[PDB]
Amino acid sequence: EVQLVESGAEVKKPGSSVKVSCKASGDTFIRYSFTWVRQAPGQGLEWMGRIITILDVAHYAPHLQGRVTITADKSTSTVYLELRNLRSDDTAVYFCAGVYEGEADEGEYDNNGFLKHWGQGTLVTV
Amino acid sequence: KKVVLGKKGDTVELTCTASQKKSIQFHWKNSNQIKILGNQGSFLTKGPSKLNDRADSRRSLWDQGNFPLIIKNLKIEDSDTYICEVEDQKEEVQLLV
Amino acid sequence: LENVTEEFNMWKNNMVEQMHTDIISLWDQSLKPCVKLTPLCVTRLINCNTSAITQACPKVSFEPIPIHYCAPAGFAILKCKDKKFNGTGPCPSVSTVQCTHGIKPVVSTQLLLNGSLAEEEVMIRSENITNNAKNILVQFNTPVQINCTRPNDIRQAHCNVSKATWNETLGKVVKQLRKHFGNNTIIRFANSSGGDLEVTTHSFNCGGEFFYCNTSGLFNSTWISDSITLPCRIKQIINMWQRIGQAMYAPPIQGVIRCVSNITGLILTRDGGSTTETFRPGGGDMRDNWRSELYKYKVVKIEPLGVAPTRCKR
Amino acid sequence: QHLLKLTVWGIKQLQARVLAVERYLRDQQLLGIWGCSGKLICCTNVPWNSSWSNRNLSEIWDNMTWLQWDKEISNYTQIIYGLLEESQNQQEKNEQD
Amino acid sequence: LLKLTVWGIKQLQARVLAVERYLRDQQLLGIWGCSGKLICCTNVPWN
Amino acid sequence: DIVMTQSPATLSVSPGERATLSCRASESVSSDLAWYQQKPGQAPRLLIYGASTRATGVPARFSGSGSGAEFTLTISSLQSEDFAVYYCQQYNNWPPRYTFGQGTRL
Ligand SMILES: *[C@@H]1O[C@H](CO)[C@@H](O)[C@H](O)[C@H]1NC(C)=O
Repeated sequence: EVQLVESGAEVKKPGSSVKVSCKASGDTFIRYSFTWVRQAPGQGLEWMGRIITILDVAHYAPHLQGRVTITADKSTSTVYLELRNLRSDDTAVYFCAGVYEGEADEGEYDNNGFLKHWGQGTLVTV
Repeated sequence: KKVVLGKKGDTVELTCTASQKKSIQFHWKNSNQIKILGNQGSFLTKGPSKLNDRADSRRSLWDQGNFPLIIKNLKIEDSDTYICEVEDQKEEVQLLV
Repeated sequence: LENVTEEFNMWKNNMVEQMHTDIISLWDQSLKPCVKLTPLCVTRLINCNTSAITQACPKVSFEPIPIHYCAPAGFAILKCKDKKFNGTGPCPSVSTVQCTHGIKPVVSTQLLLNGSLAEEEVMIRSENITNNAKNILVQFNTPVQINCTRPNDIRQAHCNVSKATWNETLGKVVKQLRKHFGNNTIIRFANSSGGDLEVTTHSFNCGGEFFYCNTSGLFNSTWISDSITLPCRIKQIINMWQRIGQAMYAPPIQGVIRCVSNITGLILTRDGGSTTETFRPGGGDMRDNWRSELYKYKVVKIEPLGVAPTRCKR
Repeated sequence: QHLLKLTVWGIKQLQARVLAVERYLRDQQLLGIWGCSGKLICCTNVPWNSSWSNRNLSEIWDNMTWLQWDKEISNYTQIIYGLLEESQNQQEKNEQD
Repeated sequence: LLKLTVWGIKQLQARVLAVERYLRDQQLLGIWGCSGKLICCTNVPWN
Repeated sequence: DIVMTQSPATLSVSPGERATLSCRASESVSSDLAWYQQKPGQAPRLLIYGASTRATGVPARFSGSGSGAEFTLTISSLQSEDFAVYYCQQYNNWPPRYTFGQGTRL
């Protein structure tokens, strides 16, 4: 088991670039696959992106394709989101989350799509 | 022969060049002719020498003809002459530390 | 044919490349991996960038079938018939064949599964003995039946091989290596030495599922003058043998996966320094997995037009 | 799947048949330029050189195979072909006019 | 198209078969020293 | 291209009553479904992964079942701390186009 710590709340003008950091601690970092998910205030959950760490490969939703980059740092064991060209829909709370898949060092992998471990949430206003 | 210097506790990249721009069979040997690291097509393999846990090569440069040898945690016992055998050519590189 | 000798060579063969290209086409058209990482790296001015080609990866059945190569019109393939064949040099009894014998294009490191056998005795072939860098190919005369399966942790598979037959086969192998090495030297067998996971272990494919079986329990004897079980582990991160690059596959099929096979060959590598000699298993280059069965075939072109001097007329 | 039996299995055999027929016709045309038309054992009017590894006819016709005889004149075949095709048949059919 | 697969390949096979039969028969005439000519003479006697 | 709507949008039952929350798809998503609950002002917590397997540290009264485009999560004894918003997420497709349910209130 691990614990996830997000960055503080940020207020951004439209047309800027917002950078969100999520640090995980408690186990080896590359044995997880991560996912950034959005929750508007009063609305439901919206999937945005999924990153696989040992390949450093990120897949995204076609709702906002071409607007975010999700990177990973195995040295600092942190997952990073970058949103450029943000508009007023994304006044919301972002969650970083991760899921275990087994021994990713030797070659075991599971394609787990469920989201077990969660952060605390970063509030953002556009 | 080619000479290269190094420092203790450092990483040194030795360069071996081939005349063809294609991944071909190569091997690295010491002065006693014991394998260090080689290729078996797309897979890297390592020798039975004392450098088994400190030898690595760049896998992305094998298409470009360069087959380097990377030494991490270099000690005084590693200062020998390495022979790169590729395409019936035997290049010699002398390491000093 | 008649009283004719021909200079056969297998280490500079051309049919091996045709095999290799056809089988890379087969694996690139049949197995669709999920995520591929191929280092492109197109320009001391170099820059390396990696592609991220993603495709849908369903599950498909996979078992090899025999393949016969045949020569077109105007060409013929010659087949050698000497039982104790060195691999190169002169074959003194050659025949003309229309299509070569049955080959199963199997992927196999550390071993030669489902291959073709020898005639009289276990044979040893190499590019150069006392070179310390060429793979030694060993062909058996009797097949070692190996059962190797996943029982109903989904990634756990046992792999039984008979003990007395393997001991007799290794005795035949060490008796045949004693011809080249002075008939009095101690022969040792180690497990592996480093490398990537598909070379240090017996890596193959069974039922569409990848198998990475340890071989530390098979090469452990030292020779002087009831059933082994192997811990196979199914992996998903693999390195492709087509080119350089990593591959992602699917989780394995829920159920039971069974395949028996006949061990017919071996790939060994000498560890010669500065006395006893240590042979450790190797492999990884699949041209060595097809030079051990296309070792007795040579394509040739007929030229039916000659000139000769006589005492003829106008 | 009757359409699959006449698109991959029915065209490659036809291509092989057409290739064999066309190869035989072009090689028989190369025979026909030399003045032999359609004979198997043909005869022509070109003096055999004292070079081109000349021996007595008994050792040529009673001791050596055709493979060794083709390997012996592997270097000198094009000169013989140029002597047959050019400056003999054109010369003979010039003399006929 | 269906017709380019079915109807054309039979005509092509028929033309190839006719050409090859003529070539085999002309080669059999050319074996006896009678290549090309419709009428020619040989050396065996009429028993 | 996946669309995701579930028909029991709003539900209100008495405590101590077994309740059923349904999950509807436009096609068969096999058995790759996850059932989540979220208290307001807090991060979501996983309850069911794989649509028929229980998680670690979850009550035994939660039971998920179904197949294709037909899924039901049933709860036996309603407690006071279960007043939350529930979501079902499918992860059947590769390459991943994932989406959540719209979120039903207990
Ligand atoms: C024979 O060959 C030699 C060298 O190829 C040449 O010099 C000579 O003129 C030739 N003689 C005849 C009669 O062809």
